[PDB]
Amino acid sequence: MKKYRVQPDGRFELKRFDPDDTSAFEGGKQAALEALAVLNRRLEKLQELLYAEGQHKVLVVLQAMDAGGKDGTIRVVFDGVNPSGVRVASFGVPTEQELARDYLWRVHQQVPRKGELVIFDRSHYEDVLVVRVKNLVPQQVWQKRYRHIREFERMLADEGTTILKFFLHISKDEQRQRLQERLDNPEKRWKFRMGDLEDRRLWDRYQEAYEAAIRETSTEYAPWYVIPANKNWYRNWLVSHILVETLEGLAMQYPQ
Amino acid sequence: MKKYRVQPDGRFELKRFDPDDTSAFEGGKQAALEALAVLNRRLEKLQELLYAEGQHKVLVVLQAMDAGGKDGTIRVVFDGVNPSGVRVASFGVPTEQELARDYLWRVHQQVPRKGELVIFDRSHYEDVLVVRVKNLVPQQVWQKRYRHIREFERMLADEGTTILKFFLHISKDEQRQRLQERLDNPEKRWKFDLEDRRLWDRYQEAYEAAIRETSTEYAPWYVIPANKNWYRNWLVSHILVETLEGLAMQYPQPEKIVIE
Amino acid sequence: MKKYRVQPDGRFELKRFDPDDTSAFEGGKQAALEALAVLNRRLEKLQELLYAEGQHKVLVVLQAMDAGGKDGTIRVVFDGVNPSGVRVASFGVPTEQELARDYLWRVHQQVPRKGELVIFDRSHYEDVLVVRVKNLVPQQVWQKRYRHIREFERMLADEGTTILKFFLHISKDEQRQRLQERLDNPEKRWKFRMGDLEDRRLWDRYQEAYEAAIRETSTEYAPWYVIPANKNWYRNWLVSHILVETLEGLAMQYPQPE
Amino acid sequence: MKKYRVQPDGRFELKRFDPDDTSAFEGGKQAALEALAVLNRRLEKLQELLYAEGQHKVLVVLQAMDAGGKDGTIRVVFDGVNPSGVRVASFGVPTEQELARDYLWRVHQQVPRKGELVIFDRSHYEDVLVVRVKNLVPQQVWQKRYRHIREFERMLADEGTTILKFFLHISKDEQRQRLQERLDNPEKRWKFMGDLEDRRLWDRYQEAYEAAIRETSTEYAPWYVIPANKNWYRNWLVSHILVETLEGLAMQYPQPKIVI
Repeated sequence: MKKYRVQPDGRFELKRFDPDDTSAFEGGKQAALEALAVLNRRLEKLQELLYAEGQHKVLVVLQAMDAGGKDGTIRVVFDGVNPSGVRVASFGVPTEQELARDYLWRVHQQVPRKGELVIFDRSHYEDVLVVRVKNLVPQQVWQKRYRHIREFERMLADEGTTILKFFLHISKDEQRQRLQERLDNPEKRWKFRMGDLEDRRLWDRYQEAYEAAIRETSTEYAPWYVIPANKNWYRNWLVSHILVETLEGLAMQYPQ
Repeated sequence: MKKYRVQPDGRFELKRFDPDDTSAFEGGKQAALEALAVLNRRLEKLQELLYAEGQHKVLVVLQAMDAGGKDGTIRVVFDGVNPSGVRVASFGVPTEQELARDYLWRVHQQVPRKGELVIFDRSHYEDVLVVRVKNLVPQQVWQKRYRHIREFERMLADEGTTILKFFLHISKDEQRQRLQERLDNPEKRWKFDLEDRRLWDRYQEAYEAAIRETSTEYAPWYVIPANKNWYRNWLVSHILVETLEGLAMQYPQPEKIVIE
Repeated sequence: MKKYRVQPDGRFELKRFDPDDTSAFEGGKQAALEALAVLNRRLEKLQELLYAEGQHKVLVVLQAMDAGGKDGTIRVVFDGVNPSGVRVASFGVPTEQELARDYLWRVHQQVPRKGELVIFDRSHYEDVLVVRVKNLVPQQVWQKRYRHIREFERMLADEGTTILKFFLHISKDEQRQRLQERLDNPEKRWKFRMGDLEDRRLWDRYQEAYEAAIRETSTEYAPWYVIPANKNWYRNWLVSHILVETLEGLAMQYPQPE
Repeated sequence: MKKYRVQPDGRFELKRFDPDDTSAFEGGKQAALEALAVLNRRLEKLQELLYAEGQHKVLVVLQAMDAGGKDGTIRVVFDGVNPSGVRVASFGVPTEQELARDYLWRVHQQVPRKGELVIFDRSHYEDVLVVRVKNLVPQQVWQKRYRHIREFERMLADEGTTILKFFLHISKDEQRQRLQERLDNPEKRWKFMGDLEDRRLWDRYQEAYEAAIRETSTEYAPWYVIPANKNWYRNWLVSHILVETLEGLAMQYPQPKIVI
């Protein structure tokens, strides 16, 4: 709601958030899945209002550690929404043609148009996290990218884009459970490859990067939301709540 | 159930198909929504296998008269499917940058990649219908486009693309009901043209000719009676799930570890 | 030659520039055609060095009034340059697909990659000129675009893009001659559209827009250059001089393998 | 003039053309550089006619062995032409996002628009050469793309694209000097171990080019073999055939008293 919105004052500290926290919903899994169902219908009717009006642009950014629940959020929260009005843009490791330009070049290509909702499955923030943790570029160049993102997102917002960025917060031990479970599942053993366990060895470094990126790039036009994602039912409900409330705030109407 | 697949013999005539025909499903309406639901979940797990394997490409082409059920088919049949594995490419009237190249230029861009299922809301067949119906180009230039489409689809199929093209068949009277409902629907007045209705019979000759020419083995055409939304949604789901299971996809290999 | 660089002090005024000024070249048209040839040869060897090194990005922005000489600058200055290393990106009136996103969306797509030199035949500055003069958007929204351009260009510069922006300055009277000459040329009337005369009627409004745009967006990382373009020989020479000396300033080197 | 166009009869054999042939021009190295200059200038105003008319599309395909002179052809033949009307599309080794679709996906994106001349520095023919020589795909699957390209090029041509395809032919001995010359040039070594592996497979690249040219040579998209052992002769012949082809299109300036 407003507990998880980080304000643009440069005071954000990541240790003030617990991945197992569930204090916003006065209930358990069975009670939230009832609130998730009613929220999902409101999201479906809001998205058809967004597509019909065709004036607003909605950009949902999902960033999290590996197995943090990015795909789970996309699959569950946007169940039933019209496929012609929502699209997922995934930003993996860059190609040679994409590294030949600025890091914002490939991301700007996928910005939502009018009447469209685009979910960034990993976004331009990958260029201030994995590139910072593994030292793929000097510290001098990515220390300046904090200002580029603030101004790039400001340009989007001033031109009619509503920006929501969610950080799915999971604990270090919970990742050890999900990665071990992903290996012991035939139908999920394929997503994991042994190149994703050294990233876990740099757990503390990715958390300092996420703390700094959120402390710097969270603005009023593009706010950051920290989502405790140790409980899938609570993560799916809280992301659904914040997203639906912001869409109704736009006061959109069907064209006459 | 493959009575609705038209075979590559050049002897196809559309009037043999009745939009109200429902002879493939034994039962009524509500009985089909229970068979559709199990097909829908079979489709969801097949698509996750398509995304996981990452070797096949699935292209679903939807062409139909206006209000024929293209938007209804996409929303209902693909309800619940993972958005990261399915994408809708809508092809309206082309822009000046799209007319500067061939008509296949804008269509080829949206072709599915590996592990992806793409639904063509309209497709390259619009360049063998409206340009033929309204005589926007000479007959000599679009007559050759039957061969271009056959060979463009052959190139896709031979390079690992599974092509399914569904023509949602509705009657002329049923369209008059659906379009008038659009005017009397508060949430649907915005999508809504005398010229498309006035040229109904010509559009039927164009769709019949396009299907007669471009229906091949690697890219077959399916005629779907869409006068009853419940029957069209079940049959397209049946043909799609059957072709997806025909590809016999399997999960990839990881190539035990304690994480610690 | 530093007279034509407008400084980042927010007090640039276009009145102190004369389109007929030629004080940087101590000679005439014939003497400049010999200096242009020597500059053109240096540009050819510099562009192949840019392509060979493959690390720098060079973006040349050309903005000017109608018939101000943008196409003349592209053709003459880049005569002989290898087509594999230079590309022209023209930005006309936007499409509905291009208007569905931000105004910088279509411009960012054409940004040069490493080892490439891209000429913007009109650029994102059209969204603070023709959109400002003709009020295609409210004044509240495009006043914010001065900050977007400064920060978008800083993002490009910090990521390895060398930006050169040239404003070809022609007088109102000289444009009257070139537009009438365009009508009396069999091979050039096609360029003339009947909608080019309302812009001619808004001459002063376009000059206030260009003055404000240059005053706001001229920075140390993306500077503006005012080029007196009433004389094609002086316009072609001066743009060639600033471009060659800026490319040589990068001190690029050939990659030696092994 | 016409001795170098291979006719669409499926008969072409590459050993009939030798890179040292210079039988089409009467004169030496000094006489052709003036004939190249007059052809080059006429090309400059012909391209301005192509851009002004804005109705034709011109596609020039350049394929050749390594160091065969493709970049030299681009640099010299198109020296002075307005950059706003001609564009070079280079097709190197494919990326992952480009391999997820068909091999024609990335090339079809760069096809010339109306009023544009596009130079393909390498093209879709690399997908019937380097993948065939190095066995990146089974022999049965690339046997069919000969048919894909023939029909893809017809689709372009029938929709207003004038296609010119040039194969710059150099001998095995001439390449050995240029690769050693590139090694002994301070300003040119960067272009050069990955290039010497192709020299180990010289003959199989020549058989691949022979099959690709013999199969894909059509009356709508013809192949031209250019002896490129002599740079002065190679640069002149492509300029002659291309300028004659542009004048063959018979383009003219468009049509509209106003005073300011």
